[PDB]
Amino acid sequence: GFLKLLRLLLRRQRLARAMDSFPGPPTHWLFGHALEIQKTGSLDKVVTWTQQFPYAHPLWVGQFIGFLNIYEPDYAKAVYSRGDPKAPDVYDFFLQWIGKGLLVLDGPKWFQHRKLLTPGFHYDVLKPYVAIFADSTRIMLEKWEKKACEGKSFDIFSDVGHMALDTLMKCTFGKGHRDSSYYVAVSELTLLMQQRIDSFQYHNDFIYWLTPHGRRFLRACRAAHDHTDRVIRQRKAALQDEKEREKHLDFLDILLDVRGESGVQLSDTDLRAEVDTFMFEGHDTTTSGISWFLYCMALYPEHQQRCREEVREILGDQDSFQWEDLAKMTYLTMCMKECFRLYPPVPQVYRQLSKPVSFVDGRSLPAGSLISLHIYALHRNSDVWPDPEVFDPLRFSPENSSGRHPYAFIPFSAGPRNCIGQQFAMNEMKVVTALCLLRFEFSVDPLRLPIKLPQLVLRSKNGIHLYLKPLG
Ligand code: HEM
Ligand SMILES: CCCCCCCC
Repeated sequence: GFLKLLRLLLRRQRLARAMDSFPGPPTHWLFGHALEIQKTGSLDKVVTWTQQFPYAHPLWVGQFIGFLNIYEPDYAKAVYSRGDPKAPDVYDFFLQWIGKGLLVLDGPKWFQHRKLLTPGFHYDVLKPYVAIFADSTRIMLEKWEKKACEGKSFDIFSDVGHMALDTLMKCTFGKGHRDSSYYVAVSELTLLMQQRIDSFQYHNDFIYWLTPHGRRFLRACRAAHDHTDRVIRQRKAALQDEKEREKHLDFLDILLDVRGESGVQLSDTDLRAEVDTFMFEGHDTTTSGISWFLYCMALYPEHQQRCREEVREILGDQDSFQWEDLAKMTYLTMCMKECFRLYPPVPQVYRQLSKPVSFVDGRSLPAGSLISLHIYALHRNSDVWPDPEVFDPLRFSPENSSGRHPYAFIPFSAGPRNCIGQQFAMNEMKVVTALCLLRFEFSVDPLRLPIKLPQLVLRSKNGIHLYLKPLG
């Protein structure tokens, strides 16, 4: 016991000593910066800090843990190109929920899984998914036409979430109620876990699970685990009749190691972790992305009208979009990237340096130091983006992006730990969002504007309330 107290106090002095090269905002004697972080709009407060301290600034939860918040393309590249492990202080809070899956793994075992699961987001696996996206969206759009003609605005986030979760499971988990029960549990898990990240008194494992906060997290963990245990058994059992006919495997079948070709033999815990992991990752983010996009289309009726007639032309007289049609959606894509710049679905990720790093401006950090990549501020950096807060899709035209720094716009991160599902996501969001524009015209609700709420992914304190006009 005495050993551990000392272990921590030295680590904090170390972390502090390594960022003395980095000025930053004032620290409360107990809370560090937590009182600023916990305020509504703290993302914009970090953006102002960005302009007062260039490249990076220290960031403390509560006097024991301090990160170097980084928000500059060279600083990002210096760190996120290399593959240092995920910050244990943050990602260990995943353990009771998603465990040591791909997101949290740190080393040669991560590369094994990454090598195993990358096939499965290859475009030959994703080509059939286009039909499924279209079907899932048509169900959601059927409900929205009833809501629209009621004349009231309504929150689209939960509806998109239920559609995202359903399409994920039809595409990658074998699916051909209790699902809603899972959806509500993710909400609790991400809410609670985000609050744990921001609340230093909840950091210690032993203490945390004596608190109502931690117990509530554990009840949601069980709720999540029941869901993924059912998904696994349902598939294992469905492969008694249909194994011959499927044999380019989808994600869950790869894990189940049909054909014995994977040759890595996953444990039951490792299998359940990856299912847990990709079940959070493959729906929560695209829910945020799609929802925030449709809001952007409402905020800027010129841009969505352009997107609408673009996809209207691409579709023509087809029944549904084909995988080949997704490339033609060049203007939809640029509006989407500009949405993700301002409304990045994952605002903040973290690493713990395994090796020292030296930055472009001369400063450096030793191994063991904690990094906080602030994608939100990075995407609003005034030294990189003229008129940062302005929404201009033409920033991502072929001309204006030709010589842009590679780590300037990284909503899917970058490097060896980049998003594995990026092309899954991009394909899904383009199909969903294109069919949304062919079917409705979206407009703000001036009384109920969204307020940004970090919740691991980017959510809104009050949903995304929109008015929908049906279309011929
Ligand atoms: C799983 C999964 C990973 C981890 C890959 C690995 O560790 O090999 C992943 C990564 C990311 C990251 C980096 C996370 C970090 O730095 O801690 C970001 C920022 C991000 C963002 C988005 N992702 Fe993702 N992603 C994983 C899974 C998925 C899936 C699953 C099928 C989809 C779909 C997807 C989509 C998106 C997305 C879409 C709007 C954003 C933003 N990710 N991912
Ligand atoms: C610390 C938040 C990590 C969220 C990553 C989600 C990847 C889809």
